[PDB]
Amino acid sequence: RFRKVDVGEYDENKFVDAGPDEGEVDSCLRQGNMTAALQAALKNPPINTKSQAVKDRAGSIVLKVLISFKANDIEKAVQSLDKNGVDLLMKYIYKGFESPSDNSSAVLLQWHEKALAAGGVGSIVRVLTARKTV
Amino acid sequence: WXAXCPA
Amino acid sequence: AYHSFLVEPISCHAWNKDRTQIAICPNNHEVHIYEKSGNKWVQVHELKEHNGQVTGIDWAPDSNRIVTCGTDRNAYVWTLKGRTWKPTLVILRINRAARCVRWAPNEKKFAVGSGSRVISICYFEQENDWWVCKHIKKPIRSTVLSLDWHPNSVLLAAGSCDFKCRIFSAYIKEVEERPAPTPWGSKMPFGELMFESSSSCGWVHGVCFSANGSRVAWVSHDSTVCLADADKKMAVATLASETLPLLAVTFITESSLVAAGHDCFPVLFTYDSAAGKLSFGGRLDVPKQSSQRGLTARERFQNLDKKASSEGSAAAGAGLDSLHKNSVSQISVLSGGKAKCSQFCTTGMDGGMSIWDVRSLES
Amino acid sequence: LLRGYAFNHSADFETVRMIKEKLCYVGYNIEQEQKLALETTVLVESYTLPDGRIIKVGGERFEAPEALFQPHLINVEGVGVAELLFNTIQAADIDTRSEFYKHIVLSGGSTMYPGLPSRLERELKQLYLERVLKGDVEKLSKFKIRIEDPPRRKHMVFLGGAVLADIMKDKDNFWMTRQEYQEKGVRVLEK
Amino acid sequence: MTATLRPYLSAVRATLQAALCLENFSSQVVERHNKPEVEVRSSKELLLQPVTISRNEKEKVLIEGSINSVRVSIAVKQADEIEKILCHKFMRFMMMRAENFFILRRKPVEGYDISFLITNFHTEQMYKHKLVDFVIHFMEEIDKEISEMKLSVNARARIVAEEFLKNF
Amino acid sequence: PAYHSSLMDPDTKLIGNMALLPIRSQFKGPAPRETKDTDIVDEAIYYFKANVFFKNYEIKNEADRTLIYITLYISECLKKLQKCNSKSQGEKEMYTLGITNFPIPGEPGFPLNAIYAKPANKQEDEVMRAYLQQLRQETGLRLCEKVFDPQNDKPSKWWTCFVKRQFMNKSLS
Amino acid sequence: MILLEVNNRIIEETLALKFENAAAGNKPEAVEVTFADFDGVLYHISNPNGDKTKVMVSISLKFYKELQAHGADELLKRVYGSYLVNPESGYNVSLLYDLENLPASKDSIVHQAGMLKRNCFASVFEKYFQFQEEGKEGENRAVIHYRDDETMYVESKKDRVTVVFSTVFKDDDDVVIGKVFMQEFKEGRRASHTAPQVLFSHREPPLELKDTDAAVGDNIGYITFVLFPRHTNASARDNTINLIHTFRDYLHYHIKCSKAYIHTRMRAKTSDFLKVLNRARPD
Amino acid sequence: GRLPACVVDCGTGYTKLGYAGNTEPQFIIPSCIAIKESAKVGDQAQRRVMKGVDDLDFFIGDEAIEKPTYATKWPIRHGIVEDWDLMERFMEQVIFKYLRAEPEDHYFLLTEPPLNTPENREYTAEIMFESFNVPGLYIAVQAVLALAASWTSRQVGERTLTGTVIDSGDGVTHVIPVAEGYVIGSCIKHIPIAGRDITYFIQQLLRDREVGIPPEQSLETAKAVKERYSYVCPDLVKEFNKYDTDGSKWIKQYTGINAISKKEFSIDVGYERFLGPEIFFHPEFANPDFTQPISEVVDEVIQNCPIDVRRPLYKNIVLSGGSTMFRDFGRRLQRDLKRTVDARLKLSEELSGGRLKPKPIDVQVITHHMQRYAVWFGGSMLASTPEFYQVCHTKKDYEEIGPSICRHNPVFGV
Ligand SMILES: Nc1ncnc2c1ncn2[C@@H]1O[C@H](COP(=O)(O)OP(=O)(O)O)[C@@H](O)[C@H]1O
Ligand SMILES: [Mg+2]
Repeated sequence: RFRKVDVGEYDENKFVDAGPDEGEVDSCLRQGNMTAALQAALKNPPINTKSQAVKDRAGSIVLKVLISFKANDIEKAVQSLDKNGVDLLMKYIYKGFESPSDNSSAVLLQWHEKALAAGGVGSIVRVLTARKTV
Repeated sequence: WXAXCPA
Repeated sequence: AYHSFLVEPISCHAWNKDRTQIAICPNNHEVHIYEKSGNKWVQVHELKEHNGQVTGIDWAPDSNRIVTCGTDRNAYVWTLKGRTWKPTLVILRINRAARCVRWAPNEKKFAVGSGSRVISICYFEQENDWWVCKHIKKPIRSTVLSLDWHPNSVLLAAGSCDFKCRIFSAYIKEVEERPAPTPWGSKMPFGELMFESSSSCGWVHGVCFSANGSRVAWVSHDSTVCLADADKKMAVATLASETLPLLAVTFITESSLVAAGHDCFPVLFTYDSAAGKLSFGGRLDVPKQSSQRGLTARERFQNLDKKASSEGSAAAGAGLDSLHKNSVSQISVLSGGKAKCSQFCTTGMDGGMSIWDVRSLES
Repeated sequence: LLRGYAFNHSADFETVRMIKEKLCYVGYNIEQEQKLALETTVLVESYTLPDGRIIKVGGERFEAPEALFQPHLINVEGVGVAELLFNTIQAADIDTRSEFYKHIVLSGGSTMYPGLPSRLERELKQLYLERVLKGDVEKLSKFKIRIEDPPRRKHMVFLGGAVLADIMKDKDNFWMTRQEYQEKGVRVLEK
Repeated sequence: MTATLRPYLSAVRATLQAALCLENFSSQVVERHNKPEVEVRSSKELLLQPVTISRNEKEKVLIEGSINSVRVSIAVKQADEIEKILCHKFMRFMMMRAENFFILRRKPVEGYDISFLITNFHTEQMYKHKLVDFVIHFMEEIDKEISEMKLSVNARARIVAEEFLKNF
Repeated sequence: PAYHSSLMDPDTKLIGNMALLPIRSQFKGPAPRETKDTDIVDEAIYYFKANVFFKNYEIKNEADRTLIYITLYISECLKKLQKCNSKSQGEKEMYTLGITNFPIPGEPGFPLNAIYAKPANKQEDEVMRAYLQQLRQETGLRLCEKVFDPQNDKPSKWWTCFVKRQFMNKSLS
Repeated sequence: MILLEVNNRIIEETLALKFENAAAGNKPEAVEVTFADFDGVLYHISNPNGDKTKVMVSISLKFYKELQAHGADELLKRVYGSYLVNPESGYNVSLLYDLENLPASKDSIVHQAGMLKRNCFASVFEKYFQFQEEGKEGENRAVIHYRDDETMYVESKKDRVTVVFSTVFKDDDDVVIGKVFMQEFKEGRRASHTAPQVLFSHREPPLELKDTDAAVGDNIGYITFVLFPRHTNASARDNTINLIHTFRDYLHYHIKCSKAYIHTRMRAKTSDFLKVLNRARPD
Repeated sequence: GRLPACVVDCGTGYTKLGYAGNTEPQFIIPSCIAIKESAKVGDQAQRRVMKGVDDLDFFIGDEAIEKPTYATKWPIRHGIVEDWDLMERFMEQVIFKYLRAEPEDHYFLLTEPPLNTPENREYTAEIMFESFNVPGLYIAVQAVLALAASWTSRQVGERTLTGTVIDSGDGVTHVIPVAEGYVIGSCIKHIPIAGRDITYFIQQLLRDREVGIPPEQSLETAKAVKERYSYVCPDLVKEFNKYDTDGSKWIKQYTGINAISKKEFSIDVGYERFLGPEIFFHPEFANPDFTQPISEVVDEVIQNCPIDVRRPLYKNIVLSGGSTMFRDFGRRLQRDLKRTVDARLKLSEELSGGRLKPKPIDVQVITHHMQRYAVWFGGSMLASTPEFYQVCHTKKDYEEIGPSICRHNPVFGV
């Protein structure tokens, strides 16, 4: 009855180591300016915040904004953005991607394809190696 | 024992 | 200028002053030395007393000494005595591992990027006929993968895997003198943290210094390149792209920059004067490669038994030299120092070696 | 043999020496390593025999050193190297326990197995936690151990003998001189 | 597969290619070793966040990351009980002869279908794009294999029935 | 291995490495005459029916080399005698086989040459030559008297069945 | 084996071993063995007492009570002669061989004893067929549920006879496989000319079984075989009886055979998968 | 009226078969299995893939020898098995045709050699639980079954658990001691030579020492070993010269019958009358790797266990197994063991003087019936014990944990 217990209670640091809004996005959606809706969705990211509320809010809002798009202006929407904006986008799509049901697959796949066409594999590398809980 | 010696 | 020295990978490489001798780790418990022969390479010596795996080698331009820094928590300083090589035991006080090593411009001390959360610096002593070792452990919190040195030999940059790329200040008064004034800081005593990374930008796999000692650049696993310009008020420049992670760092002149990694071919960068921004340069090595094959009537039937008969060795990477040049391990320099670098060499995990040029392209 | 290879006891005993030297290694936690072995096959490795024959060894290379900490595997009523060390230290006085724990050496060529120091220190810490503090981890943090593992662990006795003879050669009152042998009521000259 | 599976395959292939990069890292926690880090789960320093590529509830994939190895777990699209049984048996028979693969695991992750494994020891002695191509090809061909097995069992049942009924 | 040599007193001399154990023979050679019927050849013939089966042989004493050589030559004798027709023909074949030039120990063409020694001086060379010739002739004379039988005047299958069971897997050839 | 046999070869083998040495003097060869066969019935061979000159064979039929109520006087003299005696073990038919009397035949008697289970089972089906053949008023339908939890029902009216099967599968793994197996049973008819109609029903039990307390539930299928004199006369009676009795074990064995077949196919495909994988290793 | 379980002793040679609670294994058949394979060339990407119902078109047992159009292919080879599909086919064929037992309402006990790897046991248990759906399963080494069967030799009422068993086999004969029910795990050795390679040597010698036999009917000719045709020999060379001297009365003759043309063929019997059985104590003849006798192996294994158990173990050595049927085997083994143990005792006494005289160690070999089969009765008693119904692994254990429940081994532990 010895080694059973962990001895891993060490001291060496095991790498011990601004949310989005809704009214503006709704106004952009009803007005029809989808580009403004997406821009507002990506704005004020939860880069520094420890609470599931803001995380789920951001995921839901970005998912809803993405779903409403059609498969004609997606290229225009992606183009009118900066590289850091593209990376933040791709991170948001990956975050909301786990969300199953409600047929939230095809649009995300098209968005990922466009991001690869523009962002490239560097976006994949950045999203994979970002300890930053975004 | 508990302290000193085994028993 | 591709060449092959072994089918299996190679860990590290080291070269002599005249670029006539080569050091290749065979990925086994030994290290081999290759020498030039006209326009050909051939083995000359065979050094082996290490029971572990070698992961770090370096060469002294003048002392002609070679250090094997690898596993087994040990390190041997090879020296030449006539026409044979003999070891020289060193003590480092390590418990986990050691990967990378590097000597100094003046050949008075060497450092080891140990995997035991510690960085060790050693110097020669004639009293006990040994190699004493000091330790730096204050700010370090994880493994160190890359070490580079500064002309004066007092400043050391030890890349790690904790988002940081930090300069240190090591000064052993026994074999060191007061350095001249430097813009960075005050050249404080050994075992202290000078400065840290401005923020979190991926891990670190390499570091490079400058002759003027005013600019430091490093790469990261997050497909990013950094350039810490200390001449200004610690101006920091950044750049990124879609390329796969880089695993090396080096530059030609005060503005140029070179790097390579999993992209399978060199990538060139540059730094502006006042704009504080970098740029990109594509395939400075050459335009592209070529592919070829043959009938091989024997092979046409041999492959069908195991693989598909129609199968072959052709791959999408043949056109852009991305077929056999599997990844890049590190980089080196050929002529002079980090001022003009008329030629640059790179190591490959494929088990081979290759050379390039910077002027033969002639823009 | 289980794997299905037939071996003798004449020369292959020396043959397995190199294979044990290269491939054999000891573990940190038995459970994790066993789960890794049964869930993965990356730890498989081989060695080129003198006759060119090739053999596969991926699981047997790990459990052989475990006999050191579990003598039960080879029909011995042992208690374990780490447990034996803890018992021996405890049976002593008190003022010496801390000094013994602080300074400890791993001598002998059979201790060159990769990972033995980690297993030993972890076991000793577990013994200290369970048999003294009854699981109180908070007081366990300050306990310190520094295993002495010189790089020249293949040969250290020869070094000691050389250094001894360096200073214990001039004076003749150290050895069993030839003259004393010719007499009776002899032997046990020193101790 | 242009309108049904092509985008999914492209996305997963890109993710694998990005996460297929690996390097040798001397053990940082246990004396001197180079064992895979993903399985051990010792230090969070090296681990990378998991990723998933999926389009339906019952089908899924997982992509891990680390210096030493990258682990991928798949979940097949099984609808009927016969599909589940056939997939389980086929994967078990694949396990029983996984030694020659040098890539595959020995038991699937809990709650998921078969999973693979990669390491720096399997990246140089074996090619790089070929492994991802094979994983992809398996992902496509699983449905073909299961449908073929289903029609084979149906034909067997038909033939046995026909053979028995003739006597009457 | 288990059935090694016997009848070797320390007084026995040697020629480089081999033991010059006396053999009783009506022929001439650098060997003496022993009244007792027992000798090296008798024991070799007695134990040949079993030594072939074993796959090892530890040379406990120097006579082990003599036993090895005699059995090795007997293998070739049996191989050549299997095609015999008449006792006179068999004796003729054995005689012409004895007066030959086979690989002498210490020279190429000889199996297990490592175990045996390499003579240096001249005289020992012809001493060994004569000793080996005498041994071969005695072995030939000894085989012909038991290999054949009073009936069928042919080599008994029981004695030629071991033709393919080459000692130590190889023969002189 | 494709058609499961009806002759238990255990009794054949043991009786052959006993009789081949029978003409060897006072050779008792005391025997006491217990066996088991399909339908969850236990056999038993054991001498009645210390006298080893007589060997006895017995049965442990589950539905024995129905057989006793019906009366099998036909079976007591047609197939089995004077070598049948009252039950001893559990009130179930048991026979014995009189070794003191000369046994003339060797193969015929062994074959007759080999089919004991079916020989006793036929006492009801053959009698119902006789009832409908003889013109006697249609005998009351009967239900015969054997050891298995499932049930068997038969109706013997004029101009035809009927039989219905109830199926129960225990393990969840084999339920769907058996459902698929029996789905195509009701349709395969392109290779049979003089064969009865076949149908499958699981959701709606047949109207015949509503009153009868037969196998009723949810996960239970039904199979009915329509009977006509063209395949139920004195010539094609034994074959039909053997086929119907050996129906259950036939389904079971062929299910396992299909499982082995699919195992072999997947094992074959693994080789192709490995061949495809091998493209990654270098030359 | 509970149904009896099923007892099976699978192996490389003649597979024993029958039910529990019985005094005689009813069915004893070889492992020969037929198959409708022929000459395809694509045999490594479709081994068989028999179209339609031809997959099951194969016989089994003694009836499978006399089918001259298929292939007789033994699945087992000294415990280890290359392809187990044939094993599954044989198992289904036996259970249905011969045993006629429903797996879902019966308990099966299986026996494997001690050297069987964990993987084979795990996967066979998985196959059983998946296909046959047997409610319970249990696998154990055959040594204890032999020890239990050995009680019938004499004084059954006198409980005697200690002893040791050296069992034979078609391709393996093992040594396993028992110390009052508990065996020693590390004191077990596996012998590769067995009762098959002996016949290989017999036929190899015969094919040159004699002529007058057809290539096909070789093994039937080589089976003079199973007859009275082999006696063991305290000395080798003595009998060699005895035969080479007289060679008239000691020689026997064979009068076998051809199985094709019904033409009588005869051959004499020579040195093989003893050499074969003598190979057991001189395995070096056949296997060059294992140049190690048996009796000394027995003493060594008995000398690697605690002191208190060494004494009773030598007193109980069981003669069980087909290859042990050779006459005078027990005498040779007993004499050799007595000689070596007495020599060891004398050496131990020489170093330390004393006028005492220790009571001599007693070594006795027991000869009895049941030698051909000593595993079946053990399995019968295994089944008859109610505790078997409780120790047997259950379905739910295999349901989610996996087939690892059957991985328990007597020479493993962490
Ligand atoms: N009376 C006998 N004489 C000589 N050999 C026998 C005799 N009986 C069996 N054998 C040999 O023993 C072998 C069978 O032993 P057995 O252990 O029952 O096979 P298995 O290992 O499959 O249980 C046979 O190959 C046979 O050659
Ligand atoms: Mg056996």
